Amino acid sequence: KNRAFLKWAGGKYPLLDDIKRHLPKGECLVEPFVGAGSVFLNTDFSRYILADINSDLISLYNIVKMRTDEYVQAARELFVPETNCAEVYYQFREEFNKSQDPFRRAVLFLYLNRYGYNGLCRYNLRGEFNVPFGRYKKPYFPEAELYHFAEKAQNAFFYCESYADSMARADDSSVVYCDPPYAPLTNSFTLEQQAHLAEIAEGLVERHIPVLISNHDTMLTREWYQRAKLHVVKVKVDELLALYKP
Amino acid sequence: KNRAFLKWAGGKYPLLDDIKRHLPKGECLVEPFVGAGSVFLNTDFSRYILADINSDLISLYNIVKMRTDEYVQAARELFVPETNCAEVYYQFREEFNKSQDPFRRAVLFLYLNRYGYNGLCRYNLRGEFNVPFGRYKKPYFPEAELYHFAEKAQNAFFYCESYADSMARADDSSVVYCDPPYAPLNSFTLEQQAHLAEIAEGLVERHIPVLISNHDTMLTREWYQRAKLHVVKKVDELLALYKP
DNA sequence: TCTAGATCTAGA
DNA sequence: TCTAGATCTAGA
Ligand SMILES: Nc1ncnc2c1ncn2[C@@H]1O[C@H](CSCC[C@H](N)C(=O)O)[C@@H](O)[C@H]1O
Ligand SMILES: Nc1ncnc2c1ncn2[C@@H]1O[C@H](CSCC[C@H](N)C(=O)O)[C@@H](O)[C@H]1O
Repeated sequence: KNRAFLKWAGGKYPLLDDIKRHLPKGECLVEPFVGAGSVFLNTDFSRYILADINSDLISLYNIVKMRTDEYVQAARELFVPETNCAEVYYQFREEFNKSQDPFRRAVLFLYLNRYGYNGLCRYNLRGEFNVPFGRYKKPYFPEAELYHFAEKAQNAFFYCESYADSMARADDSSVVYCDPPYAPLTNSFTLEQQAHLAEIAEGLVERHIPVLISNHDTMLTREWYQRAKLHVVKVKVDELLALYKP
Repeated sequence: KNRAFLKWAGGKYPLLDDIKRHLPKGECLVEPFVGAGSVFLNTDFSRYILADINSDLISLYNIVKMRTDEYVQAARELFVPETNCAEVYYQFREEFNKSQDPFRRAVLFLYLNRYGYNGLCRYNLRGEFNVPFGRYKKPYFPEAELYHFAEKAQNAFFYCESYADSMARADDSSVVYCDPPYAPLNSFTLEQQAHLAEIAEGLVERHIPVLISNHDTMLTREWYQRAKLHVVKKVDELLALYKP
């Protein structure tokens, strides 16, 4: 098992065995909600179309893909004892919010992800990252994970777009894996988009493109995914894998 | 630290360490602007005189002090999923505004404080509470905080009166802590702000220490010119100590 | 994920 | 002068 280099709310590392068990085979895997990329990192498709609405995330991935050595070098300098304190963390959070440079923002993004509170990635309505200091003994610098990501990324394309747009990219040889923000147990993922996601999936399988969706197992998701074969993963509420197979 | 059971604009929980560092010792603590009472709840004076101009607040505190179990039981019934929606919130707001019963108003006051917009407590000129719905996922019911408040309240007296009147209650064994509405970065006027400092000067002349907290501005530096000023840490906070 | 809470704004 | 809605902010 390969770990993602980012800590991420909704990370699927623990559910990889269950996901892979139900994920059909194909030439290409499309992930409309790539997040930290645990599925991408633990599968063997010949190519990937990885997308997410988070622009900082997609920019970061392209930089890791194309400028690996420069990135690892710059990022590694921030993972020292000297940056592990509140005064430094908040100055870097401010530096990040004021910068318009893709490379520096990407470098700081990793620092904030691992020195910040519980690995949260959160912004206010003005687009400013506002996660507080996480007070860790020693954040782990994901050097091996970054190199592995960059290697796998040579067969991927990253897109910053909403799910309806990346899913429209799927074709005959694609398999689509959707891991939308969790459903209930502004400027976020709504219940209407949750329902709409299921609708697009029904449209794709009608065209012989398989789709697997992961979400909590609730009365609502049961309803949204009524046209899929449901698989429960016992784990609080259980996890659900809705498979739309041609 | 102990949390107040009400959410409250101007709450001093984050500033408790700083306040206590400069608050003198004595038998009795007088708080002319008690608000949610975080200082009262995190100090250990033998007795307290707690006052505020808000009548609903003082009425509520007396009910919590004297009828703790009945109050908690009644209040707890409103902290359920079924009351967490706009339709119910606005009907309870109207119920509160039409009621003249101290107990029911006290019970609804807590509901409105935690289901309403950002813990605001606001009324129009007709005396009607007009804070909108706050749309929280699950407002916290402060059961532990209510019991602690009631316990501490056994050594307090609550008064609904303006600051000049409660400060006149201080005597030889009193320490006065004032947390007036914040100074600009009826309502609380700049004249009352200045008047407050004047009373403090009169109290310390009589050997009664007074600590006042406010924002650190050029106006407050002027009002509290006769005090020993301490700056804490958005503008900085100022603690003005009038020590005999 | 939980939680307190220093405002802003249009306008019969 | 006032009324009354606001679907957030940011630390832990
Ligand atoms: N409308 C939208 N379109 C595409 N992605 C979206 C979206 N709304 C939210 N997201 C993205 O949804 C992702 C859910 S987390 C997915 C995590 C991933 N399976 C892993 O294992 O790491 C987040 O990264 C979020 O940025
Ligand atoms: N003239 C006046 N006399 C007494 N209290 C007044 C007043 N004008 C306003 N107030 C009260 O001033 C309080 C300021 S908030 C004080 C908060 C308190 N220290 C805490 O930690 O919770 C409010 O509760 C308000 O009702």
